[PDB]
Amino acid sequence: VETILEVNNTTDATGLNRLLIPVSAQNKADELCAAFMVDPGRIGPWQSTLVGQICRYYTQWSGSLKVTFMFTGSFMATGKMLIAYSPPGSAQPANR
Amino acid sequence: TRCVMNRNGVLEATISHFFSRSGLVGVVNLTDGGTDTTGYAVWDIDIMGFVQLRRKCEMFTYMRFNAEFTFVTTTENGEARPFMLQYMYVPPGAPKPTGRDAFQWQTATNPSVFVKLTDPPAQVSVPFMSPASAYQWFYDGYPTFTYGQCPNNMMGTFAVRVVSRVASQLKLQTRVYMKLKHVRAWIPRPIRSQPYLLKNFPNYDSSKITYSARDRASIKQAN
Amino acid sequence: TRCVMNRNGVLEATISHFFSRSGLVGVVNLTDGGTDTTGYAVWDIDIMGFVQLRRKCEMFTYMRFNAEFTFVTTTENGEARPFMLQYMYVPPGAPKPTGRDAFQWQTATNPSVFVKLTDPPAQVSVPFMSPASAYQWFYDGYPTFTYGQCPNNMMGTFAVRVVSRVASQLKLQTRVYMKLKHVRAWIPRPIRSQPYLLKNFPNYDSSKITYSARDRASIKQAN
Amino acid sequence: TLWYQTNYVVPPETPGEAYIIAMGAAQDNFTLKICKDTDEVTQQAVL
Amino acid sequence: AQLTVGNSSITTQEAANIVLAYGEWPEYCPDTDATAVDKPTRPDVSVNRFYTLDSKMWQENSTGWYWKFPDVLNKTGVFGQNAQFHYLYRSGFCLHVQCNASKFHQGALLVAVIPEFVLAGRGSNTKPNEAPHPGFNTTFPGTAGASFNDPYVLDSGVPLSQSLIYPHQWINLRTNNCATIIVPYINAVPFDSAINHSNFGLIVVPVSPLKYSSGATTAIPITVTIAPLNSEFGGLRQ
Amino acid sequence: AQLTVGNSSITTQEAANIVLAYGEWPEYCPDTDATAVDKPTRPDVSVNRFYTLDSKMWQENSTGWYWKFPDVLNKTGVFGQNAQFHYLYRSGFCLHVQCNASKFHQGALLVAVIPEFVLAGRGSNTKPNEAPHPGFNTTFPGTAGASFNDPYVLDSGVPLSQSLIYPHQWINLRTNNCATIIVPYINAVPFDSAINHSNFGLIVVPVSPLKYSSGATTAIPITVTIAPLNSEFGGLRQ
Repeated sequence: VETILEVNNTTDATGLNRLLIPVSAQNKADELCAAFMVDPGRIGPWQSTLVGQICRYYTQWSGSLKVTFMFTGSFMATGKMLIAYSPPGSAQPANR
Repeated sequence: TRCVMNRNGVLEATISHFFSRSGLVGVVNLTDGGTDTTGYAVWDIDIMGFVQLRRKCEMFTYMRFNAEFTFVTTTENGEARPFMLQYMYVPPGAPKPTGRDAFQWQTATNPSVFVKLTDPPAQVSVPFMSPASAYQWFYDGYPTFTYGQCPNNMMGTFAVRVVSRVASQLKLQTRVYMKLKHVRAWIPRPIRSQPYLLKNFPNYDSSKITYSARDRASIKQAN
Repeated sequence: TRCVMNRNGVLEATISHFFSRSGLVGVVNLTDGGTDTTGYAVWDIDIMGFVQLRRKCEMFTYMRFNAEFTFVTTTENGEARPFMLQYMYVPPGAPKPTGRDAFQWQTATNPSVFVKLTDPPAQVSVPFMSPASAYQWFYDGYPTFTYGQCPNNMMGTFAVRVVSRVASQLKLQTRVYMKLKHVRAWIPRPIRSQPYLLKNFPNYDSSKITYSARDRASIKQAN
Repeated sequence: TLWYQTNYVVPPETPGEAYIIAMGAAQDNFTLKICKDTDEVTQQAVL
Repeated sequence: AQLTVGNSSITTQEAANIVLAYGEWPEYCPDTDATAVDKPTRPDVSVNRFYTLDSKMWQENSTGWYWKFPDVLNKTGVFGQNAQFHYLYRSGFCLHVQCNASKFHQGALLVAVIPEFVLAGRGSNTKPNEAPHPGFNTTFPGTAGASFNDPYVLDSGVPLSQSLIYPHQWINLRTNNCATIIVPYINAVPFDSAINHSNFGLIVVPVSPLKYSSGATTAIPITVTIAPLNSEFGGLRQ
Repeated sequence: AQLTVGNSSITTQEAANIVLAYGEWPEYCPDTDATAVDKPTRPDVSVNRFYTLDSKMWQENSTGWYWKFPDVLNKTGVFGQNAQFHYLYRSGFCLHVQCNASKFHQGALLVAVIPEFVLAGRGSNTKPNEAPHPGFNTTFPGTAGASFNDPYVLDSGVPLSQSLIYPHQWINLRTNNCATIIVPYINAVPFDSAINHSNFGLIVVPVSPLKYSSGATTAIPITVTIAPLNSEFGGLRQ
């Protein structure tokens, strides 16, 4: 079941803002907006997720996951985001 | 990197196996002396006592199962001596024992089991005792024809003593362990993240609000 | 308001289950010493001793069942020590033991059972021992060829001792617990409301006549 | 990772600052094994 | 389009993109001993009409709102009349939640139903005689419906992020301005009190705060419409 | 909709309003003596993925942009690895050009493919030893792609107005924000060098300059996606 990730984990966000990825035109193109790891039973923005919670209740899990994203701006606005997955054993990409 | 590729079986994921593996919920102490103690002990049957399965029980709303209680004992010292105890279960809506030698212990409808202490611990099987079709861990709404106390979650209680008229100078610590048979849940609930404050009511500190996910430096740096 | 709507099953309402759940009727004390005690104890088998099932037994007239007795013991202190006892049942019309080492204990037709005290309590099964087709809790009419004593309700008696020629300085309190198998009742009787005065005779105080229903203010005010 | 392939194109008269929600779940092929209790609950008991 | 039931008529878009709570339709109570001894009344003529509560004003700093059923209907029309004069109650519900916003507003709301929704007693003070329970006005807000104080915890000690196992739906001001849920009777006993026990409770929370330009409307109107289903009453008390 | 190939996935509108350059689909190389003596490799598994170059910022004074194939891919992933390590090359291409703009922007862009696109040596100075040819950086811009200087002449001595005999397409910010071309292998010899000869070159030129209001985005993002087709390599040099 699709729950929400606490992807904005920081010390500066206090409430719901911890769950919202900001996006602005004041950022430039060809730059990194946000990123995270895919590790449910780890200390990160999955502990708010039922998958991570339930993984904490077990040792070994395996399988395939589904990550979705949802946008909320204007109807008239428009952009293009790259959603890139990099499998483990690697480093997060430097550039686009 | 031991990256496993093999699909493992799904039998541990069942609620049945998620509420198995009998553990403890209650520990009581029983000292017997003269007119400076009780010589007996009473313990109301409870679930949400130890907060490891309270989290696993609020993960749903409505549950139905049978209980399997096991009473193990020993002296606070550790030794096991040949004395005969008496455990008695009390169903709801029945008076609880007020004294060691009071009359409730001699009650028939109240079931009881007599063992030696050098006897292996005792086992019992409680069935589903609610009037309702299921237990409700949440009953928003007053029970009046002080708030939210479920009218039917009392399984009953237990009472422990030794069988003697002498004040056997004895100090025991009894541990119970509970197994759940034929669980059936309903209506999953999200897992609570905030530490508790008191029993039976899901209050929370609106100041030291803990966050489920810990804090890192930025959002552009994973690790 | 937890107003239940679900018809519950009818199995607890049976007389069978209404006389199940073995409870106690008799407690005896047995101290062994020199020439200042008995060293043994005798207890006549009785039903109407403890007034909780006397009410449930007078609820009918004629009954027939088999008995399941269990003898549990301990010291007045509480400790359980390795001594070998002897329980013996005595059928009606047979002489009762008068002394510790008297000859009745060595009797064959008298059945007996030998256990250790560190042994789990003993169990026995008495069958229906009346000459008549059933027991009569009421026998208006003299038994002569002082009043109302039923000629056949004596199941027999019991005798308890330890097996030794030494005066084992020991003080026990033995509890019995009785279960009823294959009950069959007849002719229901209304339940008695007045407290008793003495056994085996349904007398009553004609001055402090208690009322079954307590007293309120008026008849035009329910509550 | 989430990158700006382009800039946030915006018409006149709109704040041009939006938010993205990130959701996650497991597929059917998922499987679990040996159970262990959790650590996030620092309380032993309550009463 | 248009939906007309009883005497009420409300327009919406054409949609079969509607959620069934836990995948079962509502239904009348089957044979129990109550169903055997007496016939609890089955009103289906007029109590079934799309009631339209007072609009709500979502703003830039709004926390969210919630209600309690059937407590929201305990004093509303003939249904309320049946509710406070029958101690046995059962029903299902059709919740059609609309928002009316322009294409220049942004913000995301979450619609969700919660069974046995329990509010939390905030103000931590571990004390038997203090026991700062929420008062009668809060836990039973009634018709208007109260607001939240700590949404990230749902004012219940439960994190919101995991609140989607509940029958939910997204309201995004871009894609759709309306949504609809259908929920059957959710209780561990077929009937109960309609007045001193709520079976479940609706919540609406802004998960993405409203934002707009200079010269726009500062308050989005969000409305909720409700229509019972297959209801049943029992035990007329005076 | 969505188009997924290899590991890449890019969404667009539903469309069969797509141009086939000169009305022929791409295709592998038929029987030649090279096809007879050895089998040039036919990669179709991973080199075929929708590569997404860096976005471009169209402004009020922008001249236009262009690229060179396959030079734009000479250092890009496994395809680049095959390109600088096989002196024989052949392929077709699927060029999907998108612009992301609001309905309040105006401006018209032209998409066109040009075979044997030759850039001009400006700075007229008729002299054998001067010969102001364009330098290596310009004629082979590489991945980023350069801009124009004199669009009305295409920086090639050729008028733009007659540039529609080329396989073209209009991008008007009103009607559609995307377009797509398919171009087969265009060369007078079946194989060639992938590194020191471009077969053709894409151009994008603002034929109607961007214009907007106070408070709008000042730079339209235009992206280009590219996917090879039926490619073939030969002669692995180290």
